[PDB]
Amino acid sequence: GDQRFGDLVFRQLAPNVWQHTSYLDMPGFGAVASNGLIVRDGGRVLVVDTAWTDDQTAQILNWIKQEINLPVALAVVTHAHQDKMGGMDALHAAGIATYANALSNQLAPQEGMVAAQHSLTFAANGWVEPATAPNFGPLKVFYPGPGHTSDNITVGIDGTDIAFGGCLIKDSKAKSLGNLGDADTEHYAASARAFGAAFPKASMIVMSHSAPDSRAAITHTARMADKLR
Ligand SMILES: C[C@H](CS)C(=O)N1CCC(CC(N)=O)CC1
Ligand SMILES: [Zn+2]
Ligand SMILES: [Zn+2]
Repeated sequence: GDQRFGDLVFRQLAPNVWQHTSYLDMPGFGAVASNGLIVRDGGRVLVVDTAWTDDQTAQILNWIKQEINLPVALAVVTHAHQDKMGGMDALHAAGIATYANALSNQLAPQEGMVAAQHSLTFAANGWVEPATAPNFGPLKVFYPGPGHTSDNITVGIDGTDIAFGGCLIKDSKAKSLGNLGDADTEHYAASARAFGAAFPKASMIVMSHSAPDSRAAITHTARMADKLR
């Protein structure tokens, strides 16, 4: 099921949904996988997260051209770390409109990232303010609260059982919560639980650093995050 395309891996998760995986040899951490999503919505393609680098992100676009052959209407990125935003310049060079949490765009320079072109804002209940996410099709964007980072956002795919937790959620057998340098230790557990409650019917939880898992990923993540309080 894992289609190798250069140094990247693509896996179909549902009829109109694929996971993209790219790797970076991070000193002290090994060759770390990061996952994002590709969604076909009718005659256009929507991307969730870049790869780690511009070159890898350009290869995502190449794979899309070969396997889907429809224009990429937009990309949404889920926080201002390199695994999610490292390839912004490649999207811009391709003419693709980009979106991130306003706070991700604010943080991007100090995090070493290029900001997305458009800023999402969120209602008090966590759902994106719809005027800031126009033409998002089946992508349902939710801010669960600060957790992995202050700016982390999540995305459900309407018409599927899939919800994407990004770097907020770890798999149900993960040994730790990973990179906590920017984490909100007080609020992480509640934010993880809020993601689960926003997508109550999602049975396939996609995450940045592990293969897709069941809903046990959400409760295991929250349990690990309980230990940070
Ligand atoms: C660049 C990313 C931004 S989340 C990062 O800081 N990582 C270090 C921790 C590592 C944990 C793991 N191997 O699952 C994931 C990659
Ligand atoms: Zn991160
Ligand atoms: Zn990450």
